[PDB]
Amino acid sequence: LVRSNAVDVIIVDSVAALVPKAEIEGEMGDAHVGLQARLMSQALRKITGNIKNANCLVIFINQIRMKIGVMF
Amino acid sequence: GNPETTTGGNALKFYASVRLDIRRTGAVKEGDEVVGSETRVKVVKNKVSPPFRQAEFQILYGKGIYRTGEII
Amino acid sequence: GNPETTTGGNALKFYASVRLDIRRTGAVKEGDEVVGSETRVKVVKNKVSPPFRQAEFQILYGKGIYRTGEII
Amino acid sequence: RIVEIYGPESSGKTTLTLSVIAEAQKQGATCAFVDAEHALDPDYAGKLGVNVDDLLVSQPDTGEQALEITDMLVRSNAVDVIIVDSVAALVPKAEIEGEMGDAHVGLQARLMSQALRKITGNIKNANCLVIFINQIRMKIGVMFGNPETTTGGNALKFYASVRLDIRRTGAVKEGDEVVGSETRVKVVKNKVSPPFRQAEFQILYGKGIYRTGEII
Amino acid sequence: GDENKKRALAAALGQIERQFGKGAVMRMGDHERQAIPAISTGSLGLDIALGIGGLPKGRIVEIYGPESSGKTTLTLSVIAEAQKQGATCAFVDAEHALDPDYAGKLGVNVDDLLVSQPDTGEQALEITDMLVRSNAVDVIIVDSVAALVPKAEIEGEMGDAHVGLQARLMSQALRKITGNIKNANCLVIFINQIRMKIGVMFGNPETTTGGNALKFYASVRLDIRRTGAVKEGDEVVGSETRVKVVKNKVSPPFRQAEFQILYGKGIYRTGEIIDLGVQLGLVEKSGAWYSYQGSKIGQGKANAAKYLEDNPEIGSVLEKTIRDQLLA
Amino acid sequence: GLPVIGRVAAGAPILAEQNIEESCRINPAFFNPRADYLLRVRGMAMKDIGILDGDLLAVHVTREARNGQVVVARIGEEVTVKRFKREGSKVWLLAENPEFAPIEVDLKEQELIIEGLSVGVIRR
Amino acid sequence: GLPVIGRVAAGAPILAEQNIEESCRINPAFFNPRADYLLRVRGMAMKDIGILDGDLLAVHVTREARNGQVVVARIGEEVTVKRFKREGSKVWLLAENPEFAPIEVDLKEQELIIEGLSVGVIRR
Ligand SMILES: Nc1ncnc2c1ncn2[C@@H]1O[C@H](COP(=O)(O)OP(=O)(O)OP(O)(O)=S)[C@@H](O)[C@H]1O
Ligand SMILES: Nc1ncnc2c1ncn2[C@@H]1O[C@H](COP(=O)(O)OP(=O)(O)OP(O)(O)=S)[C@@H](O)[C@H]1O
Ligand SMILES: [Mg+2]
Ligand SMILES: [Mg+2]
Repeated sequence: LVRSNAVDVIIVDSVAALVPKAEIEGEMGDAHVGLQARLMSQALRKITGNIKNANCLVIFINQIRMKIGVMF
Repeated sequence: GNPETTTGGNALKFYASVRLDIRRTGAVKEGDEVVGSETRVKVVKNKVSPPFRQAEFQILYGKGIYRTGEII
Repeated sequence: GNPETTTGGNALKFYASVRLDIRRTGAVKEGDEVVGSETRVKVVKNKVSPPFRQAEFQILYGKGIYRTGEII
Repeated sequence: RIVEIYGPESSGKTTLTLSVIAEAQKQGATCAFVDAEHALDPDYAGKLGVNVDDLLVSQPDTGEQALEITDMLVRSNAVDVIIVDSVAALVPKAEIEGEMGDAHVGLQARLMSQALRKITGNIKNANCLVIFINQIRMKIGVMFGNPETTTGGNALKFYASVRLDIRRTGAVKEGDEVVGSETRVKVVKNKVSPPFRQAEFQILYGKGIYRTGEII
Repeated sequence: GDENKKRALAAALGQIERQFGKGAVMRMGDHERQAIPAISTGSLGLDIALGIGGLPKGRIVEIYGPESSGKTTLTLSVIAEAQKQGATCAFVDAEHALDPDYAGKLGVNVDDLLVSQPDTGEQALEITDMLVRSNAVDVIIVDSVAALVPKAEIEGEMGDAHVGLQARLMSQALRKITGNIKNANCLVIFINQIRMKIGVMFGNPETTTGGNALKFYASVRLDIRRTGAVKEGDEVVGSETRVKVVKNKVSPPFRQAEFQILYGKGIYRTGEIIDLGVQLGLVEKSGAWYSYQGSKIGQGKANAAKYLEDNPEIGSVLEKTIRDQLLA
Repeated sequence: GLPVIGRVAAGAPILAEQNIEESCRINPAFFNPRADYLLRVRGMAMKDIGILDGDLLAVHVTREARNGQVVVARIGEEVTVKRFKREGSKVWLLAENPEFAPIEVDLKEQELIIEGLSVGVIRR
Repeated sequence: GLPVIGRVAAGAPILAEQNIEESCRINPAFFNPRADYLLRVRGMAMKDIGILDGDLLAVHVTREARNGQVVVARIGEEVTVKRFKREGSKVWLLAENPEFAPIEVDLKEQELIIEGLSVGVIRR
């Protein structure tokens, strides 16, 4: 969509739900740690310039997930 | 230049009325096993018609040249 | 193309009535130890029948070519 | 017959050749080690058991000179064992004379092919045993298969009567310090008996190969 | 028979001598050196670890390690040690990174140091070859083997397919240099960089750069890393190092050695001698009290270092004794 | 193109070399992961997945393996096709046949190299 | 120059123009019987042989069968690929599944249309 420079306000709801394809076929409980983060980093690096050339406005929506370990 | 040269001295390329240069580029393979070869004949020299009229045709083992192919 | 090229000049490939091409693809093992090798002969030139009729046969060290396997 | 043994760095090629030289000298033969990269510690060789004073060492500057020296020694019908320390170090005369980073592609390969063609006929008549030590250089574009590829052209692997493949696997330790390294020799080619007879043994530093543990 | 064999061998040797020179068999008695001539590397940890009390002369040496590990400082300490002996040394660098003020701080007599900073990889190798052939320079240090960019790569644009181009250059340059070095009795040191490879799938993924044609010629390959840091309560003035001799052709390999590097002051040899002497026994400490010849030299490594510095002969005696007991 | 550059063993690993046997005529990107070369199969280990014996298999050059996806493992000088499954210092090369018992490979003791992932079969 | 019969409309000729998707999934006709069109077989009716949901299978236009030879037989309105088994006057559409029993069709009341020979399967 951003490539076409037609749509200029793109909303991506629930970043959390972008389950990677390579993990959808994987069985439940497999320790696929970081796959989604790598996917997101690649996507951002790939579409962070096309936005500028257009006037799109990609609005992601994330979710709160309390972390464990240190609680300063 | 072109390193490839004929043998038998160079007293034959003067008397020779017409000199061909037949090379076997492709191989016509029916299915998996090869049954013919894609030859190309170039008339490098001629004293009865213009030279360099390279022609191509198919050669079929056992039967000979595939006249119908290039006729069609 | 194929960079591989026989040695001893290219005057032998014209007179050669039939030029084979032996290559040892596999290995035959009796449990763990190798007792023979898997060849693959390809008739790459022939003046007595159509070329490129590659044949495969197993060779056993000491016993020679394994004909009894081919016959079955 | 030509015998060529290769393997990664610090695998034990020079040590194995020195052990062979020691065996030949003990049997009562004259051996000549024609070093290539000017890398050899005569103290260590003496430790292995080879009588250095009886051993002929050469330090050829260019590849042609080293190959010619080997041919001369073979023709002499005197030396029964000739070891060429490395085949990657036989720099062709033209390459050394010329400037760096030139497109001198194939010079070493042609030199090796010529040397083998000239030497193979004399070796059988002279009953010598020339051992070529080769290095490992990763072939780019192989993809499928083993990238490993010996250096010095591919004309040596046709004449080589028996080609070894020596690699260093372990390390023998007295709790804290390493005194010897496990080695695995694999006969990747052979014309005098079935190939692929991998054999493992230990190389204790200073004391050479550990035949006694092998016998046990 | 045997006489015939001896005569034939003598004839062949004479002909080889006559055609090529005096280079068929080395003179027996002449080539008997008690030890291989070695250049002290500024620390007892490496001098003892190498066995010959310093890097061997006439052989390529290769030291690699992670970023800010201590490669350049070690090479500069070696250069200073050689200069104190009385041999000319040349530092050729490719990353164009060198602070001559700091080098002079370490101890190198920068006034007499042939520093070349070639703009291309091939040029650096050519300069090293020329210097080696000159038989004048005794120690040659080529820095950052990973920074020798081939001329072709520089001429081309960023992103072109130049896979494996630099390994060819490295292998060829070594093939030519190795021969001259032994004749010139030089000492070439290469400084690689650790660059983890891909698909290791388990185990040590570290991988040295600049192709793998250098690890065959390299007479002795080190592996220098930084473990911790020395802090005076709040500030850091030096970093502990750990040099491991991963390859060697003059003594058994894997003789790991450890020592501190003090910024500006260079290598901290005074502490290393104390550490070796305490475990050897020549220096006595009742747990935490340093002593020497029944005298309380004081309390603390810095205190012991000062006590040894006030009396340089005392330090030299311990350094000679420890070498005579361990190196030989 | 996709020249055939050898044969993979479906079962017990066998020696594999880079020598080109022949050249096919299917466009390079006919497969989704852009298969680069076809590796001839040999055996019946993957019969349960539709890969019988003597059926040209397309391979994509990938050094990374993900559990549950069929790859072309290469143990030493031997190359074989199996399902990849790693859970630490050990790797299991599962086979889709009761006859062929899974293969256990310990990365610490024996080096394992992955040639790539399979993208299809030709069965010509 | 090979047609990909992917969409098989009900009541449409085996080589209808609408039945071809193309999409540059075109490769040369190097198959031995010289198949003239690629048909994608859907259904587990030949799991034992290697037929799956995809498995683009090449079919050579020809009307002939002998003994246990797989062919593309048309029943008028449904296109299916099953093995052929003559019975003199009745033809059996043999398949390979414990659940898919050999379909019995006969000829006196209905004559199966042999669309083409099944040679080669491309899983892709
Ligand atoms: N001019 C300087 N002043 C103070 N500390 C320095 C100076 N130059 C280097 N150091 C420190 O010396 C230690 C060793 O660094 P060097 O070996 O000199 O450089 P280097 O890290 O080996 O070169 P690279 O980038 O790692 S290849 C590090 O802790 C550096 O921070
Ligand atoms: N002087 C020496 N003292 C102790 N160990 C040594 C000595 N020289 C070699 N070694 C060891 O002997 C083993 C065999 O190595 P060598 O055969 O001497 O050298 P190498 O195997 O030829 O190395 P390259 O790069 O292949 S020439 C290695 O573990 C070396 O570390
Ligand atoms: Mg050696
Ligand atoms: Mg530096």
